[PDB]
Amino acid sequence: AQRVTFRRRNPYNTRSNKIKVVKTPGGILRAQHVKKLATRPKCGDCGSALQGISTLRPRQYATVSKTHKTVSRAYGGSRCANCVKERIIRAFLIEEQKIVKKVVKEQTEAAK
Amino acid sequence: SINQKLALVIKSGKYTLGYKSTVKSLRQGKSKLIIIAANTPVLRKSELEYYAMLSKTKVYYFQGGNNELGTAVGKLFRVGVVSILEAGDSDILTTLA
Amino acid sequence: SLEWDNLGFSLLPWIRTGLDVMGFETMTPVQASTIPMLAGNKDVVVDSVTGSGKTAAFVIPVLEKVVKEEANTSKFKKAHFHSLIIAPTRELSRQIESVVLSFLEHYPSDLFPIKCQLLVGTNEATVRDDVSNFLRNRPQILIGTPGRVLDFLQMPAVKTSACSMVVMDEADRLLDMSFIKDTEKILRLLPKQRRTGLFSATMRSAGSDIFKTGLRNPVRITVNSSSLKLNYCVVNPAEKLQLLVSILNNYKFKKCIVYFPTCVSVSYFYSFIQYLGKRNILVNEVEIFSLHGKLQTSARTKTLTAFTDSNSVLFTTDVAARGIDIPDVDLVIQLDPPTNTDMFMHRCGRTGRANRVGKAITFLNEGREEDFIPFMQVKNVELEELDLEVKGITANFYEDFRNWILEDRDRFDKGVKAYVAFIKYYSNHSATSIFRLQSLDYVGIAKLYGLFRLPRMPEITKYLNWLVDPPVNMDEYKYKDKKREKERQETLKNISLINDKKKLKSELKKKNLAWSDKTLTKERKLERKEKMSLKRKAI
Amino acid sequence: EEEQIEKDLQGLQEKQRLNVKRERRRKNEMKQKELQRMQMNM
Amino acid sequence: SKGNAFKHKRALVEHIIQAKADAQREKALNEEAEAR
Ligand SMILES: [Zn+2]
Repeated sequence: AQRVTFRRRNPYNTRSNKIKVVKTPGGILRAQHVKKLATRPKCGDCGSALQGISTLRPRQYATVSKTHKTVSRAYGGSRCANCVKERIIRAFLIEEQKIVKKVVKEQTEAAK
Repeated sequence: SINQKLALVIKSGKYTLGYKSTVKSLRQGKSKLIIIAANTPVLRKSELEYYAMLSKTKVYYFQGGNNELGTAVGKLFRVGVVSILEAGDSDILTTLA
Repeated sequence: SLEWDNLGFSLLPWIRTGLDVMGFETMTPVQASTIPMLAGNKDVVVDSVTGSGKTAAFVIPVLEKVVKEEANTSKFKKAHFHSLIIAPTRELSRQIESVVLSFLEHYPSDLFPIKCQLLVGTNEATVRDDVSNFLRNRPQILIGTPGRVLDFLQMPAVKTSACSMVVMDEADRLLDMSFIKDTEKILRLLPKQRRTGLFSATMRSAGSDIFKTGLRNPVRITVNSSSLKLNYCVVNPAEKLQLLVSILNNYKFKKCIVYFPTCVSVSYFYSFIQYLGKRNILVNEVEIFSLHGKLQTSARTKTLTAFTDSNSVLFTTDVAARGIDIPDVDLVIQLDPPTNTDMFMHRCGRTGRANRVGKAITFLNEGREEDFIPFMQVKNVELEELDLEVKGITANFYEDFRNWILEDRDRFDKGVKAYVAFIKYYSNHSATSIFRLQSLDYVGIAKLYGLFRLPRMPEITKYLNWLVDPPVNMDEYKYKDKKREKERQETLKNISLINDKKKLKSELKKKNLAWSDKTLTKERKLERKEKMSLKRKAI
Repeated sequence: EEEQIEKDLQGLQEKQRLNVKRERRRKNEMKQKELQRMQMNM
Repeated sequence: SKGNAFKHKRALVEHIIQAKADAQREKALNEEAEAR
């Protein structure tokens, strides 16, 4: 039933300073400031959370290996699997349509 | 009509409803005709068109949405594409439809 | 026209050759109206009388579809099948398989063969043997009962994707409440786009349940035409077995089929009638067999083939009632009316083939017999009353049964078990008004089975002891079997220990009931008030 | 004795009639509901 | 049960068993009624 308060300069209940109450090895209750939770990286096309990539603070990514923040597939770590599949299919079909349109133009200009 | 032929095919013939089944049957070469609803997404429609060109399967563009095509087939759910494995008793294949 | 040559689709030459060698001299209306459509992209629902060519009517289109869809070729895959056939009993499925084999006898050589496999519950072949020889032999036709075919299809080694033909014989029985659980799974495994043929002599009864099978393009077919006699006797239950005897040694027949409600009753009464025949109670050239459906499959097959092969009496349950055809059967006796009336027409339907002179007899309990006859009349069945004298019983028959029971305690156990099983069977009876548990002659039925004490049942306690006035103690009753005699004596020596185990169980059940502490409190209050009034009123 | 038979036959017949009525009602309601739902997507 | 047809466990169990009994009886109910 012991009351605890902030341990830093800020006296206001702002998002920046949030308090948890913990029992120290001295048998007493004491406050502890909690950091902001990390946010999962999101896909750049659909905005869904990327799978297989660890969730860390922006500056904590500078200290981990590349396998913990990428995926072995192309666009891995930036776009998800379904978006890459759509990109591949769309690019191939667009190229095929360009070929067909070029053949049609060649035929229609071949009359004269 | 075209709805009567489709209903007869579902009653007596062999069919596959849906995009995945249609593509699988196109790969296996067992499709005689693919009816495509007008409500289908453009990417899937273009993929089906390319697959039909590869497999030399006749294409019929249904004049209605996936729900109208589902009702024409006789099912209370939407179907986006139908593939006719066997006409059976009907004559949809004979009349170039 | 009823000519094979002028049918729509010009049946295959080898099927025609098989038909001609078998004969039939023509095609029946069922085969004339079903074969053109069941092979023509239409599901089939066929109701027809017994022995009207129905089996060939659904076998010929099966072979036609098998040949048509290139099932008999090297292109056909392994672990796949084409057509399935389901029947409610093992003998019916084996008979269907025999018909298919007879048709395939004349199948030409120099081509990829067409084979069939029978999947029934047997003690001579596990399901893994069925899978092994299915993989090795590669058939295109499967024939079997729902349980073993369900077990077979559930095995991962069998693929059902190429099936295109399902046939259900006795489809009203396979869509029954008991069989619907298995057939739903069996049809769930198989592909939906297929051709279904339902065939049953009472297909109208399964009214709206036919669409549970998954018909796509169906056409219902009804075929209609004194062939046989339908009688009934209204007698006291305790005399019923005696009346049976008075029919067996007096009537004129080549084969008599006697139906019993339960399997234990079949065995028990078979043994007692054999004992009576040992004493020469009935003197005739009669050979008596028993055949119920709880036997091992090999024993059932052997008994059926011995009976089918000289004057014979069969004590059978409802396994033999439907489908199977034993020629030269003259007399059919239903010792009790069936649990469901729909099967009644089947039980007495084993006779009357080609308007043969055959008789069916039924027995009634004298209490609510006024309701069974009009019930059949509304269903367009007329039962002419028959009067039969109870010959040979003055006073001794029940005494003879009782003193034969006293020889072996196994006989006592079998009799009491059969009586209790019959009581449960009567509990599960349709047409509740006609067959009432309250109006049941419990003492009469117990007298019929030779028992000398009413088993403890809720029915006996509520709606209604020692039948023999000088009681007999069970302590001096000897089991007559050496292995179980010592077990009985050990249990007798442990009477108090088992009694105390049950007492502790009863107390623990008391303490675990709904709000038991409150119940004990209420009993305390009631007991105190009642025991106070028990003296305050007197003083 | 027979009063129970009369009562349960009458009760089961009334239950059957109510079941038929409610099945007809629900069938009409769901057919209209699915028609409207199918048409609302356009 | 989502529509508050059952108020506790025993009610649900009794409803299930009564439904089984009625699903056994309805087929013969009509002919029994016609018989009387
Ligand atoms: Zn994405």
